Amino acid sequence: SRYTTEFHELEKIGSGEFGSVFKCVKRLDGCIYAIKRSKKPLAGSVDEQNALREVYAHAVLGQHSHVVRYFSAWAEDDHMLIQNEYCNGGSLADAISENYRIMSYFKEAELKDLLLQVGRGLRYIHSMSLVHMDIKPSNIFISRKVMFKIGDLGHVTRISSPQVEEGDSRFLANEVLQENYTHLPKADIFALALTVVCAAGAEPLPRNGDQWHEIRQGRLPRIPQVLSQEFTELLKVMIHPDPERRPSAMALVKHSVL
Ligand SMILES: CC(=O)NCC(=O)N1[C@@H]2CC[C@H]1c1ccc(Nc3ncc(C(F)(F)F)c(NC4CCC4)n3)cc12
Ligand SMILES: [Cl-]
Ligand SMILES: [Cl-]
Repeated sequence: SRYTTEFHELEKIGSGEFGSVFKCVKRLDGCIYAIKRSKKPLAGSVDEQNALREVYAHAVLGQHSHVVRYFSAWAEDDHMLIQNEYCNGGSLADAISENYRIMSYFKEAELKDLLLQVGRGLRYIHSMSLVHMDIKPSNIFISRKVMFKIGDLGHVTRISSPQVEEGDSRFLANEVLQENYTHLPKADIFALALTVVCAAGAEPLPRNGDQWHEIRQGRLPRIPQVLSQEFTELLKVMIHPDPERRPSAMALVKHSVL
């Protein structure tokens, strides 16, 4: 087994529909990697395209400081193993859930830092003619003196001739749900705004119903802590019902707020 031959397993760090992920030491270099163990996707299936989407994306992108690195992938028995960069801070979803536990929270200054860092990852992805299409806190990772990294590229597709697999409906822009795949970079912007809203302590986001449509009409979820009215205004226009009104990642990362 390549897995046990060249890695030593330290700790299971996650499980779910995605399979399970283990923190491991690679014996040769002594470095830490997050290895994902999934059922071998059925050939010709959705899961296979997800996995080849992920391969293509990292091959296009290569290494970037705000993207979780992708090292190798192989099969053993009826499972697929993926070797990724290990981010010692977990996902933003873990950090949020931790904030509820200890009654802490991300201040405006930290929320701005989160927006800028992920914005730069998006800036790079979009500059390479790709879109991520599943931005959300559980796909943002933390290396700790803090680096935010975009992970799980299974939904990445090309701006020209896209193959869209819709992301989590809680973070999905209305126009994508309407099968309008013509301004997809602004779908990432929309989902990043709501990702930051979650980080700010907002209540869990709706999957459907009155509240869902109210957000897609441009109404920002209520945030308990106090933010400058202009930072609030920035998040608002990132969820503007008109995608062309939302700032591009390029515009977002050259935006004035530091
Ligand atoms: C004793 C100990 O070390 N515990 C720490 C722990 O359990 N962790 C730390 C902090 C919360 C949780 C946790 C989850 C994930 C990571 N890191 C990580 N890095 C890369 C990936 C990557 F696979 F995307 F690359 C990844 N995937 C998550 C696991 C569920 C999906 N997680 C780190 C941690
Ligand atoms: Cl098996
Ligand atoms: Cl098994």
